[PDB]
Formats: sequence, structure tokens, C-alpha cells
Amino acid sequence: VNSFSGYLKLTDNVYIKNADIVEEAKKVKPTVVVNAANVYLKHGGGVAGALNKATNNAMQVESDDYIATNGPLKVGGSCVLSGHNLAKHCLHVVGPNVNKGEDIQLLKSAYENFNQHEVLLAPLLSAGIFGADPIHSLRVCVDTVRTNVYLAVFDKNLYDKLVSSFL
Ligand SMILES: OCC1(Nc2ncnc3[nH]ccc23)CCCC1
Repeated sequence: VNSFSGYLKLTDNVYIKNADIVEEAKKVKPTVVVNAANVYLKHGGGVAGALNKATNNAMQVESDDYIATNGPLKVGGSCVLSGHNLAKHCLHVVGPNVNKGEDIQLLKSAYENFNQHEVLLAPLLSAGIFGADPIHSLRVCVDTVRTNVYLAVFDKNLYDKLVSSFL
């Protein structure tokens, strides 16, 4: 039993809700919140910009030190950093950005990072400003993640479409 509330159950391990991931994180304080990161951990917009803003830019400061030490992530890769005031940990995961020409096949690799964590609050990878089809992202999530994932979909209209079209 955990403290996630109001989610629709999609499968044994995947749950979905129309919610602002920032507000969800502030309420639940999950062990792991997933950020929709880029390889530079530059948290400018989308989910990443919103999460970083909620940390008063502390996420960005930590991220800049991480990159200065380690260099960029790989598309499809991840790193674990602090969750600041939002969660114990933030798993920064890089899905392919279609608006950059990156290979959508890397979306499965990106979701594989979730399997290293027993429970996660997460957005749909490569959706929104990353330019992939969110219906496809949901399918890859369901077919790749085996741990317990609570998906926050910001856009209510998109949420309804994802539920109604889910196979
Ligand atoms: O889930 C993926 C999407 N992005 C967010 N989800 C949840 N909370 C969010 N807060 C800010 C952005 C954001 C991308 C397109 C629609 C939802």
C-alpha cells in the first residue's frame, strides 16, 4: 500500500491520472519522481522547467555540478540526483526528442531506467515538447516498465484520449 490517490489502474503495475506532476510530488513526496530531462540537464521547459522552478532552481544548480563532473547523459540514459523539496530522489531520464531528430526506438531504452526503482511518479517520456505521440509513449511504458509506475498527465484533454484509446 502507498499514498497515491485517484489513479486509474491500467495494468498490474501502471496507474494513470490527470495531474500536474509538480503538485502531485508536493503532496505525495514519493521516493522517486522522474524528470523528463535532456542530456545537458538544462531544465528550461516542459516537465523539467516546472520541476526545477518548484525547487527554486536548486535542481538546476545540482545538475550543473553533475554535468561539470560527468559530462552529458546519453539519449535513453538517466541519472539519480536529489529530489529536493519534491521527492527523496529525482530520476532524470532522457527520452528521445523528436523535434531534434532523435531515434524514437530509444524510448524503450529510456523507460528501462524505471525498472531500477520499485515505485515511481513519472510523466510520459518523449511526450509534450519532446514531440512524440503520447499514445505510443504510454504503450512503450506499459510494455517495458515492470515496477510500479504512477503516470501524471498534465493535459486533461490528452488524459481522456489516453484512457479511451488504451488497449
Ligand atoms: O506527462 C507528460 C506531459 N507533461 C507534464 N505532465 C505532468 N505534469 C506536468 N507538469 C508540467 C508539465 C507536465 C507532456 C504533455 C502533456 C503531459
